[PDB]
Amino acid sequence: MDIDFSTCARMDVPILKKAAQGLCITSCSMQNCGTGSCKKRSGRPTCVCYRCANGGGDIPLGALIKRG
Repeated sequence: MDIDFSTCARMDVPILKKAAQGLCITSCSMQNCGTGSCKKRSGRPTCVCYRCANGGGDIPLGALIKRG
């Protein structure tokens, strides 16, 4: 899957927020997490996770990497 700049509803097509957010809430479950919310950081579409198991909080797909 790798990382992706576009993973939030605040990217360009907010029409489908459920889809954009899915790349956070669902992406976390794949990393043995609980939930994940995305927010525009300094005008950049950043995806944040929460309720994780390997940290229980802010954990980016990069920190939850298991292939590196």
